[PDB]
Amino acid sequence: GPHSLRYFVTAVSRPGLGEPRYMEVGYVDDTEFVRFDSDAENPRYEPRARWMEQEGPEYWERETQKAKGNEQSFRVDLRTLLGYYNQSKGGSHTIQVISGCEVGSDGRLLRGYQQYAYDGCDYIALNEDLKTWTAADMAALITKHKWEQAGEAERLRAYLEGTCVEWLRRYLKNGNATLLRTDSPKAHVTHHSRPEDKVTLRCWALGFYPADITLTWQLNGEELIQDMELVETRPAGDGTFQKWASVVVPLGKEQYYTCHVYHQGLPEPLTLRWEPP
Amino acid sequence: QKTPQIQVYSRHPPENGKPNILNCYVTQFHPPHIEIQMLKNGKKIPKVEMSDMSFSKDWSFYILAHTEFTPTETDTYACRVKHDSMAEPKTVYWDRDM
Amino acid sequence: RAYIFANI
Repeated sequence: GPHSLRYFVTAVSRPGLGEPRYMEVGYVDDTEFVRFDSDAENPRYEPRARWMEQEGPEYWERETQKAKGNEQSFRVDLRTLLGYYNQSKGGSHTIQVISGCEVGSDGRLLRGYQQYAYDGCDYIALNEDLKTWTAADMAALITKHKWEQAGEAERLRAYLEGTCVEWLRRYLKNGNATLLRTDSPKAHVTHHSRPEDKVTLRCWALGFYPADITLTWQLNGEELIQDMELVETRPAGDGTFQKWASVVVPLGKEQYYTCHVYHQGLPEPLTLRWEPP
Repeated sequence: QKTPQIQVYSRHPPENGKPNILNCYVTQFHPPHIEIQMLKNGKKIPKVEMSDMSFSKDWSFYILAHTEFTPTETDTYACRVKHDSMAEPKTVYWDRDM
Repeated sequence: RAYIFANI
């Protein structure tokens, strides 16, 4: 299937408390694999997946400086945006960037990402055509004009079509067995009281990877939408994820309800009911 | 500016007397500065780890706060969050069924 | 490898 190499960039100013904090966070297909964090006297690019440790002293040296470079670029950038928006010197502000490529299994570029945001709001982004910009306001129009007259789109296009694609291939050969790992969910149902003649059945899914999963409750046939309650999938904090969905059933009727667990690591969906010992 | 969603949960199904890990999962917030405490029976838990900060396609930030604990029948744990989007801090109590 | 970003 397709794959993606993406970089998540953060620059956070903090007047009279120190230099802005900068981070570059690397992702191959939603797995973080590299991180750089400017909070250190001698900050360094770090591996965040074991398979990245295969890269030599030179790779880290090279990336570290590049990020350091980038950081300084964003320090100016924060100062510049105050100038564009006419904001006072003492506010903390945030620049965020999403940068990278998505490549098909043929090795062609499906789409490219360069999305800028200022204080959690879209600032500028590269269009699907990989040649022009969409600016979200008068301020970004100044950044559009500057990138038009330095042909930034072209330099970016080159990175997307070249460096990005090429390295994503290098990375994939190093960590492919790892990224492909798949942990099926384990499901149980719990039982809980409720005022009077109602009970809560809760369908749990635990110890699964990746995070995509679907939990549904069925009654005698059709599914339970309107009344069902569920929570956002959440990390167990050991690399796995967890989720549950629950439904309020008549006391004595528990056995009439079926929970279905749908996940990619499963030979087939899991079906379970409440089991009173 | 965005108000954080909080989830307080253990890593494994709770069992009285058995060590586990209590998670505070805070998502959907902006700006990225936040203060997260975990309280036991009203008092600040001194040793609390934090995951590195990350954000999502929609720009909002997330972070996982976790501490080692041994669940009791009667111990109350909660997660408390200070963030500029909220006039006052937000406490969420651990519910073992949840 | 991360892009070498331009100033905005």
